[PDB]
Amino acid sequence: RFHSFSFYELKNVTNNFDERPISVGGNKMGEGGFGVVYKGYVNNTTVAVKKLAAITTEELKQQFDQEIKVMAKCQHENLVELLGFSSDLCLVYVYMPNGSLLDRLSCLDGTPPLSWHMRCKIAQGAANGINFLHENHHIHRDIKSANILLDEAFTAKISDFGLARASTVMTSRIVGTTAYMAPEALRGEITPKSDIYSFGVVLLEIITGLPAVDEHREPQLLLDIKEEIEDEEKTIEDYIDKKMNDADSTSVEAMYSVASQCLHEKKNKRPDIKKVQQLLQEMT
Ligand SMILES: CC(C)(O)[C@H](F)CNC(=O)c1cnc(-c2ccc3cc(C#N)cnn23)cc1N[C@]12CC[C@](O)(CC1)CC2
Repeated sequence: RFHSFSFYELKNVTNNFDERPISVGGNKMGEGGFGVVYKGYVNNTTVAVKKLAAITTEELKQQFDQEIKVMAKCQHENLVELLGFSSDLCLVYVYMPNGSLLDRLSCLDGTPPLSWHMRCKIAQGAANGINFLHENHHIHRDIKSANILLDEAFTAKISDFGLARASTVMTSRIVGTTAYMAPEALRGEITPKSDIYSFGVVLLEIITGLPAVDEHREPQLLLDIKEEIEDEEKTIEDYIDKKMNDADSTSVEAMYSVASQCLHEKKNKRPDIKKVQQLLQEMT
């Protein structure tokens, strides 16, 4: 199944969890909401380790459990692969050579901008992954561009299943990234339709290249830009990412239409993941 790695083995490959950037000689490639991630070559396998960092110490460990439990039942080309763990805190995965969709849309660390054809394939790959999760009666609850990772071929892979749940119920701990969350999820509802809403936000990020939340931007919330388009003030061509030259207006408007259906405030009128798949497949 999974390999139980040892703590010290992870420290040696991470250069003692060197939080410095790679170009400076460290190992940190990024940080999550609940942990940090470093590169570390292990048995010639380049690997990303997730030293969790808390929201008490118990809950952080139960989410450590949930990721392992979901990753054992859900293997798919559009999901990340859990290689193993270190508990005596750490979750070991196959290193994704191209990081997160969020960082690549912002061209972080100097990576070239994504073309429209890569973005369309990434969206289809991400929807294909969410479809596999929803087919197995699992809800991600944190669909966002930072949790859509990209391999050497820019194949989209959904990651971070610590918040995942079995597949409408209510909870006492509202968790997630608010800039992506559906209104019902912000109140404590758990439904796969929230995943659809959050995927619509990612589709907006893909079209525009704008992060879902930007503190130095007006509007700060990418959702607040859809309404500015909807009330006819502007159009979606005014917000197409300018860091691409292979975008056609017919396909861009098709992905926006998918995003708009996904972003319906009322959840029951949002399409399910299978319909979102079909619409994204029709676009190409
Ligand atoms: C060369 C480049 C262009 O620099 C490139 F980017 C280098 N490769 C990476 O940076 C990078 C590589 N493999 C992963 C990876 C692989 C599996 C998992 C699982 C889980 C969870 N659960 C998180 N990560 N993960 C994450 C990575 N980077 C992140 C940066 C910001 C984040 O928020 C934390 C880590 C999301 C992705």
